[PDB]
Amino acid sequence: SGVNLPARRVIIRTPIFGGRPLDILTYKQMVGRAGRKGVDTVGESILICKNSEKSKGIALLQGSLKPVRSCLVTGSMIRAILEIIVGGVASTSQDMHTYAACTFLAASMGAIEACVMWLLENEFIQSTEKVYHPTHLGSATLSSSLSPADTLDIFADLQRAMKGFVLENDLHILYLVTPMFEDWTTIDWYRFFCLWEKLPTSMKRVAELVGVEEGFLARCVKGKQHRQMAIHKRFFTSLVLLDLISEVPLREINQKYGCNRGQIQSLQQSAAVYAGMITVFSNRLGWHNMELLLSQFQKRLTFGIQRELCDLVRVSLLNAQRARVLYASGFHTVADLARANIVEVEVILKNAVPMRTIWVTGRKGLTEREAAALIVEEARMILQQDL
Amino acid sequence: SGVNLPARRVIIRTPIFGGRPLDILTYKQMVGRAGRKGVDTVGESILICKNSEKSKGIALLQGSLKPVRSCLVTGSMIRAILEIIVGGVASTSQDMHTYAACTFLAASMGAIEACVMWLLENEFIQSTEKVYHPTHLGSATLSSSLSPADTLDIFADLQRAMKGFVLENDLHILYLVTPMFEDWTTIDWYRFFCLWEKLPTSMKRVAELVGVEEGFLARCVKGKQHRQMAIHKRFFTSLVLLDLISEVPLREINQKYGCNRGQIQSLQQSAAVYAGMITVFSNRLGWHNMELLLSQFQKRLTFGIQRELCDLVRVSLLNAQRARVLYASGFHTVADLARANIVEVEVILKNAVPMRTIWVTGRKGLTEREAAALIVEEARMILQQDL
Repeated sequence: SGVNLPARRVIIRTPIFGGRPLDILTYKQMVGRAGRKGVDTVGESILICKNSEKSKGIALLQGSLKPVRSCLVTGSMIRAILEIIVGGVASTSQDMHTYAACTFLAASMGAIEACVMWLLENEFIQSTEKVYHPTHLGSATLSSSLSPADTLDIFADLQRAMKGFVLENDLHILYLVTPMFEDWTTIDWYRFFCLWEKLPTSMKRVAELVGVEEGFLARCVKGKQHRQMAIHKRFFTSLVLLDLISEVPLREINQKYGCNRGQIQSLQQSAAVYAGMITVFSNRLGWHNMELLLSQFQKRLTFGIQRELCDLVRVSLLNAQRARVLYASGFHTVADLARANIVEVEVILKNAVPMRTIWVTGRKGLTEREAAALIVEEARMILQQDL
Repeated sequence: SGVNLPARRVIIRTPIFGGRPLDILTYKQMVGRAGRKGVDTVGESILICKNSEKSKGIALLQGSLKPVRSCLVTGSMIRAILEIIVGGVASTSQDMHTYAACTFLAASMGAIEACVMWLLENEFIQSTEKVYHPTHLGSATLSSSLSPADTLDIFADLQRAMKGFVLENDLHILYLVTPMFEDWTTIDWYRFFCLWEKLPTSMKRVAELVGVEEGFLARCVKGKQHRQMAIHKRFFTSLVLLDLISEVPLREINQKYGCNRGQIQSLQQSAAVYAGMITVFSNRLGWHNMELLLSQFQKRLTFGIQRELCDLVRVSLLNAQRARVLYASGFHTVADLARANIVEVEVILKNAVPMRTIWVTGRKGLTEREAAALIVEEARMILQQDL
């Protein structure tokens, strides 16, 4: 499903992918990369099958991808009507019924009117004379683009930061921006126990405040609750993220957290969007204090930087280490980095090693002299473009 | 379904009882009281029906009560296997299968073996070599005779008194002994709002500690969550009980709490059993401090007395006022009350008025001279029978 990777021959190991038979939909694009345009006159694919698995394997060759569905109570339809009656375009209920006539479900050829009542129960809409008007919670969910199923929990979770908040460490702030667990990694309970003990006093205060139990944490799982289970994984996700925003080595997290670098950036990129949705959610809800704390946490989670390097990182060519070594060079803001000597940044970038050998996302490799010039050159354009 | 009340003629108002048709089972005993033994030679019943309701009414006359069922995942079967494998009589799983052959379900003519796994998940039983052995939670539930469905919540609720407990007022202790809400009374939200404001500083601290919200209490219900709903009614049940154990007038509770005297004693008798099950539950679980606080709360909820009159009330003829007025007579314990002058208690019992005119449960009416003598006479027998 990624970027086009042309190749003359494509080989598939088994019709069974991860204990399940290969889907036809991904099989069409499985082979579709075979054959380069204007270079290779013949492209081929060799699916590999054994014993009785050949009968299952051949079915994909003569099979066709399944026809599309609409997937539309349904959780994907609650947002559908919340996206239109809160924007103000559709207000009357009868006109809303015509919207359900415009969807994929209607075009393919009851409970739509019974689903707006679900939103009525959860305060998402106020009932008037029927003509519907959005509420404070309803308009905040739409602006932040959260699923209404998740918002009901967040609203009761964010409001539980009113009772008690900690500010010495970023953990409690991070706990409210960790999206979920999904299946980003396989948890290691015994490894979590050793980490649980070594946590300083300040961080352990956070866990007790959000439902995580010191008495039960990597204790009963060894010897052997869905909402309780999704909190402990939420806490582990927040523990990993705190090391990410502390700029600890990514290799060191592997040796300490058990999850490799592949699932780390697939989480810090996913958790950075969450911080960008909680901040907007709190903005429209009139919580000006909470928006202040989470305002800077979208930039920190994306790049794994501290508060100091937030301004340096605005340059697109400084991801996580090209700004730290540059920060130690006496350059603490992007305003004066724009006026840096071109020959000065060459030597400082040469050091800190853990002709097109330096790399920048989007332009493949680059040489050190050009990229260092690009560091200043991008900083020139930022200074006057935003003012 | 109560005590036999003979009468020569029985009249029923409607075949519809409380918006529902009358059940045949209660109808058999509904009329069964007609005709006194040896006095009335003829007993009759006249069901009253109107318009088209006669067709529904006559069906009961020619109808027969439904045949019995077994009502046996099922919540009434989880306790069944827990009642036998924790007592130690049945240990091997194969013998347990013979127990399911001995029940009403088997005699009437699969999931039984799949239900012990449910107990395995919730730590109720430890798995050994299959031979099953009870755990600390499993043996505590059986001794206290609680349903295993309710225990899982109580165990996590009683253990949440570990974090923080209050001792100035009996509210938090009472909150953990209020059984449920069921349908004991119809709640009055506006009346609860006025009561919520006038609550003192000490009692309001309890509500925040158990999940009741000051911000949301008789606030959103007026303008318009099952576990959140079962807590707010639990709190109202605890507020009512605190007045009961404060010996406030029962008439005054009606004017203040909206629930009449009928549903009060039908709750303080039901909540007194709960305090007698939580205390035993905490005893077997090795919580010696919690058993200390709840030890005296079964006697207090039964009789609506304070701590002072606990010893006086041991006499079966002192319910709630015959001990309070007697307490003010300088008699503070049942030991020295047993030695009271017989003529002395006559005058003190005559006063405090809110020949068989004084009433004692179980023996219908009584005269003051005899009952006052019975007050001392019962106190004689207690002193040496328990020593």
